[PDB]
Amino acid sequence: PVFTQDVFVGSVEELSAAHTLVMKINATKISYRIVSLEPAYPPVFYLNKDTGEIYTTSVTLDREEHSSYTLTVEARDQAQVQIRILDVNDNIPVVELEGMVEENQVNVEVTRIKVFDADEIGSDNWLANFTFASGNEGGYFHIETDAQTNEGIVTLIKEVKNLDFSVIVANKAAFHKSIRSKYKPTPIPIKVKVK
Amino acid sequence: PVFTQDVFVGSVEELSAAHTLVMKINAKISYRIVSLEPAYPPVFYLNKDTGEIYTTSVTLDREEHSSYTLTVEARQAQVQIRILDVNDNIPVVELEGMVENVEVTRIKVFDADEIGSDNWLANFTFASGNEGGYFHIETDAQTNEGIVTLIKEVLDFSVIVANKAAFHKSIRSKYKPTPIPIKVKVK
Amino acid sequence: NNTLWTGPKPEANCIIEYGKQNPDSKLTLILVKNGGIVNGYVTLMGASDYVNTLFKNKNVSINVELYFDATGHILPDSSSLKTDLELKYKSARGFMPSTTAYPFVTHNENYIFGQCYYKASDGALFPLEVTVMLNKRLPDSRTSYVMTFLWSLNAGLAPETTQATLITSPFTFSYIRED
Amino acid sequence: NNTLWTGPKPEANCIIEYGKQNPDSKLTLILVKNGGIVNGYVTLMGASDYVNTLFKNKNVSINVELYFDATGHILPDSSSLKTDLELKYSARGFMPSTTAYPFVTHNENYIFGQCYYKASDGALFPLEVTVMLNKRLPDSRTSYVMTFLWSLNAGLAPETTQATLITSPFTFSYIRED
Amino acid sequence: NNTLWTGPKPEANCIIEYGKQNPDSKLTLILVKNGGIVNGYVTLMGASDYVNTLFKNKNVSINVELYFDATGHILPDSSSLKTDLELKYKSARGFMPSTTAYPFVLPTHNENYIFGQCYYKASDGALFPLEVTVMLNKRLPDSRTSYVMTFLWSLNAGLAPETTQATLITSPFTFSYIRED
Repeated sequence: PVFTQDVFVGSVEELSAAHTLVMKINATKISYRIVSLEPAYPPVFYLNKDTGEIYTTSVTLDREEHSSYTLTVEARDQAQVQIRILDVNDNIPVVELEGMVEENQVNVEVTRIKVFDADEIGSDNWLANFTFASGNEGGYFHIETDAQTNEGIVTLIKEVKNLDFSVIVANKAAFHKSIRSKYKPTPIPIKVKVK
Repeated sequence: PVFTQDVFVGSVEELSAAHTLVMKINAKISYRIVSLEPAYPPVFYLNKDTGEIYTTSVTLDREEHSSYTLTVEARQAQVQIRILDVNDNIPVVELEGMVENVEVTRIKVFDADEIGSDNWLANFTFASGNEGGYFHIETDAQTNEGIVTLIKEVLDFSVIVANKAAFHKSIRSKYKPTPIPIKVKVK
Repeated sequence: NNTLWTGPKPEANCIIEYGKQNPDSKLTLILVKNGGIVNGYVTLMGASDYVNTLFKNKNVSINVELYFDATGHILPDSSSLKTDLELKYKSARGFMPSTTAYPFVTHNENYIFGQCYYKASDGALFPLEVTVMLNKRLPDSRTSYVMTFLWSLNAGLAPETTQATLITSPFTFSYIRED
Repeated sequence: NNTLWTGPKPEANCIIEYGKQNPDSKLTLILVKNGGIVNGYVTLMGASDYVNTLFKNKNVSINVELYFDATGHILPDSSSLKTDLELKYSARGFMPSTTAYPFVTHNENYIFGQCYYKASDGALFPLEVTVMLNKRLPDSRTSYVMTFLWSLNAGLAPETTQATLITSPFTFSYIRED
Repeated sequence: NNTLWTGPKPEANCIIEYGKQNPDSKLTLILVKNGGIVNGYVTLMGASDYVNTLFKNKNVSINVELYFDATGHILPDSSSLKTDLELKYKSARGFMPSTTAYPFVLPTHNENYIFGQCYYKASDGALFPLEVTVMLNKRLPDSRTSYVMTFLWSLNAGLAPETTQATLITSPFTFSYIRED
């Protein structure tokens, strides 16, 4: 009848398949019933009333529209469950250029490209990775991702005319199966003048 | 050989299906369309016995032509058909504001429908960042601008833009909502 | 015999410009009985000038309607196919869609959607959205079965500039038949 | 006899409400013999409040699983069809092949198609359907496995009200067992 | 008996990489006669290294020809299926595509094509859409043959579907044509 804990902390992943096991709550014949969710209008979780298991159901999840769930159950003959949705990679990083170099300058900053990725801030699914397309053949520029606010800062390598180029955007971790084979690489260029 | 009126009017929906009744002209009379002012597509088919203008197998578009003036003889007269716009053409946004109830930003957009109507007004929602309660929206209708105003005096957020009314049955189930970021600065 | 023909290469028997009095487009339509369903084959070839100058536009909806009777022959006065459908080796109610699973009457369990492709003359490939509507309606009192076809096309770039012939990819589909 | 019906227009015989004992959604499934293959016709109509209010949400994955035994009569205890199929007038020949779709990776047990959902005002939403043949085993008394998966992700909601979940008729063809 | 087989899961019989005599892929092709048409079932499976290293690129095309003869068998000297097709319960003039609906032309012509779509489920579960262009007669290789049936799978992806080597299996494609009585 009575329960064994008060905070059953578990997790499940974003955009997962239906009827994956979130967690298995436990209590010391019993029958299980959810009495409240934190969002009332989307029914997202299912309580298996036989063995005390939490499943996802036919409508799947999204972490970006609602990040963490808190839901109270009660068994008959209350206690709180705190479910955090683990973020998987989804929607493509989008890009919003000019810069100036000089004669024989070494390792100087040209541009700091901004990028709005709509994923979880801090993780490997928001950190952008910028790869070159055409213009950096002879070893001219290097790219780093500053992880303070996701800045694709470029810098010089050699010491150097209108040598403009282009960069291609991706996340640091690879894409999901639900977003790849729709991601088309559009290389948005970068213009730079020597002086 | 004699009509009843001189200037006919009518209204047909933009992007409607074929064989819909546009208007019913009147004057056995064999009704005979002889000229259109936009002449290269035959968009209107006149049923010769009854004078019912129908939309044939090629469909219309308001954004190319909003008024078709066609002259018809009943064996002369004018026919002036106007097009009622439905809501295709998803809006597009061409965005930084610093604070210290002061308005922050001004968001200028560009629709493509009839200017003034409720298929032109950009209605601005909230996507990720107003859970602190900092921005209230305002749709400046007379020039279609997304004004925001402060709520709680003291961070960035994003806006999902849509029209005032719901979209058409064709451009929905293709519209992917892309969030658009606004960066607010504070001193 | 279990094949309702139209012709492997038929002549002009279908009108597309609504209001002509001579047929101007060929329509190939093959129905075959298969167990409890009917498999279908349908394509459309424009064989005039106006139908061949349809795809210079960017939004085109081509409608082709068929109205059978209780026996199962096309009434050509009110249909849009101006030639009866003939058998192969020899009552032809067995190829008609069922009024138990697609009843007359909203009620959008009648439609069957799908796709074909138009191969443009410059190597381009455009998708055409095919809507095959079953019974759904009664135009007359003597009409007992309805089957309509619709080729919708919306495209940004214009498909053709000069006049080529109109030819669509074949379409295959299946429906529950009347016994 | 060359048809496995469900009825032309049945009552509810599937279960999508995960944890109900009574059926709440109808589906029409017709399998016909044709030479070396079997043609298949399938559509799914909702018949309760939870099934009709699925498509107020963006992402919805409907899953219908069928477990035929050694003969071919559907086990109504572990499947999702709670009513077995009937002939038009055993039923081993309609079941899929085991030397073409073997058990256990092994991505040859799938047939990928596409169907449509006519919305409340009508907007032609594309549903991606996946027919997984056998590939798995619940226990040691089921012999053949079939699974339909109707997946939908969308830009906006299909409908903000409850109308009916009626999907388009999907057609397929698989290799049959002798 | 109304089924032109190839095998439910046969050995390697098809050949891509023209310039080779080792059969390097498997091809299940089932053509079932039905009324006045022929339904089909096409499945291409990888069975060697060169077919499996194709999808490391992004704009690829896999071509298969079937040049029949005057009576309905496959000429192995010119086609790309070096194994004759069989019946189910053993003349195959009935399963050939029709020459009065798909006629032979000689100099464009576009009334004897079939378009379709299949899918490639990758190594991590990502569906890639492949286009299928089933071309009936349209052409003639030489004077020995009498019917032509070609298949072609094109893919123009955005990224690479694979990096290592896996068995290139396509989704089964279904189609129908008019037969020659």
